[PDB]
Amino acid sequence: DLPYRFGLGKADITGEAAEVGMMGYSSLEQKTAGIHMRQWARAFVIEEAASGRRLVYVNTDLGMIFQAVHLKVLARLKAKYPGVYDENNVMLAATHTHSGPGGFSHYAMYNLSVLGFQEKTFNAIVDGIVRSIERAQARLQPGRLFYGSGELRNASRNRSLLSHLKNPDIAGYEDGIDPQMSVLSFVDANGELAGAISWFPVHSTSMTNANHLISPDNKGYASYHWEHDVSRKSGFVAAFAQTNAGNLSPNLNLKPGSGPFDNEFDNTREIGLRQFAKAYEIAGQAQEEVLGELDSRFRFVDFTRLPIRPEFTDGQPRQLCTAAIGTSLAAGSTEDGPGPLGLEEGNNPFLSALGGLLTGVPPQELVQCQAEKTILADTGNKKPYPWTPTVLPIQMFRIGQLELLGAPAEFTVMAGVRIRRAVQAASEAAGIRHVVFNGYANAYASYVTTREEYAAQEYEGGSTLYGPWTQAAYQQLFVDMAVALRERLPVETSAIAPDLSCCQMNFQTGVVADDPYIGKSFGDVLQQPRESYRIGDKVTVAFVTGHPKNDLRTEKTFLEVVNIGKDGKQTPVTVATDNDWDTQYRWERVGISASKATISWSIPPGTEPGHYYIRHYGNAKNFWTQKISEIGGSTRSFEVLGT
Ligand SMILES: [Mg+2]
Ligand SMILES: [Zn+2]
Repeated sequence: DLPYRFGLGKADITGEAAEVGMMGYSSLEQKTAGIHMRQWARAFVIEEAASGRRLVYVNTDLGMIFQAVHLKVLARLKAKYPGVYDENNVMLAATHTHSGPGGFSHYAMYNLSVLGFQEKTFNAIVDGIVRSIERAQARLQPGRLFYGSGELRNASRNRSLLSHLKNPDIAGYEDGIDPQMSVLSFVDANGELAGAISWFPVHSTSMTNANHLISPDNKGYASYHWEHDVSRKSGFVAAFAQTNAGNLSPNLNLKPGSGPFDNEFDNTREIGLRQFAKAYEIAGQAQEEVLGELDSRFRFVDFTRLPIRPEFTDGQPRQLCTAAIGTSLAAGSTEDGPGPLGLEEGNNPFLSALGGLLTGVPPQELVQCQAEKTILADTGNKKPYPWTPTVLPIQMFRIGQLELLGAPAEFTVMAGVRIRRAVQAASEAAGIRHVVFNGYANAYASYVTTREEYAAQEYEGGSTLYGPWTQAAYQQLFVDMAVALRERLPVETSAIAPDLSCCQMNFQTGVVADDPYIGKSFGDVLQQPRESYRIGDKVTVAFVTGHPKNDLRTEKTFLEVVNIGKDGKQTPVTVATDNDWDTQYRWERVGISASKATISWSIPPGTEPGHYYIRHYGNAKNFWTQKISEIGGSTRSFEVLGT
């Protein structure tokens, strides 16, 4: 028989496509205005031979998975699958894409630029994650797990080199880059690649703060290219996860010119391509088969004044400071949007309802505990609720000789490396040979910098919430969890994660009413395609539509490129959907309450020469009935010429 069983599942988690602040850039003005490609939850269920011990890892095309999401999906999994799933064996991570709708956190600080909690996006996310896990378990099949690694030196650059070089122990990271990519491949009973999870550090910020189209960014393109363009086996699921990318940017030049590009879409595709290429090469090598038990540990840790043993600090006992954000340099900002929550409370009704950024003075105890940080906002002391998390999840999965760490924050290269070495040192005797550090997991508590980097207070340091010893605390938490795994004892009793579902505000307007263009009806074609197009041309079409906020069209689409044959009379077969890289769905307000759906298609090489037409699906809400109806239209047919 085989050592393991695995199940690969995928579900739509795309949020509100129009008029909701995007998550990542903290830009008040960056609201969704369409979709380039959808966001997906990719679940990997791993079962272990004799026992049916189960582990679930889900990587999401999101900026991060906030505590609110974690708490909700687990509550559903625990209630619906009692005894099989709980916080011990469910890990949720994010690719950290900055092109998705926000508002799915329960902490004000992360909802600031979005003007609050966006329930519709939040629920689409928890439901999609749960759905991906149900689909993955439903596809449990026997197989083998392989682990391998390689180096990728051309897909990232350190955005805070000055701080990075402050670390004495950077042997192997002299240029600021963590070139290591790890790949856990899943091979079915026929020795065929069923899926894979690739781990490699680099912000998914190829799409800038000027973009308004939803997008999985570079990691999402890598996933897509493998699933849609490369793999011929279906049910194929490829996830591209993060490790320690706190100070790693994909824009190789310094903002929106990665390698030599000048273009964010080209940059997104190329960076995704390079990550895909490396992962594909590594997976093909099937370097080291994974074998051994499956195990896990989870613990909610209250960070408030958490005791840090002298061996992780400078030789003296320390206690974590309550959360605070300090100022730092940019100029505009940098790795893309506006910065250190300098969202000006003027156009922010949500910010003023909270009481402004600053309120009174941070206690003198907080000021010195925070050391070199010059506090801009004391988020930990905010009332009635702190704007940042205080109880955080620490989780480790043992998968054979592999240990997967789920860390609730963005860790700089060295912040993660140190934790990795420390955990690897503690797990050696247990048979662990590879420690995979997965940041952006289970919750989001900003940045983690090493004591040294923190002292320089560059962007990541300013956002290292709990003080100079935040990195040390995390290293102490993961080491203690690792020793527990090694000794087979429970980890300490979990603290309680605050449930904030009760007090969420929202100042972002929903859909009031939709109206067709004057004299038109929803679904009407405002712009018909040209008579014919050649391969490589971009077909642009437009429709009278309704606000996409009315319906996410989860597991569905706002458009379809349909092929009706060489003579135009064959059974219509759809060749492109709103998820595809080749298509784009854009929404724009026209008049007072009307709106336009602009759909574009870049005919890709390999397109069957023939007749095609574009179909649009939308939803419109009526003011009088408050009813949301389905709407749509289809353009006339155009011809695709062999080229
Ligand atoms: Mg698309
Ligand atoms: Zn980041």
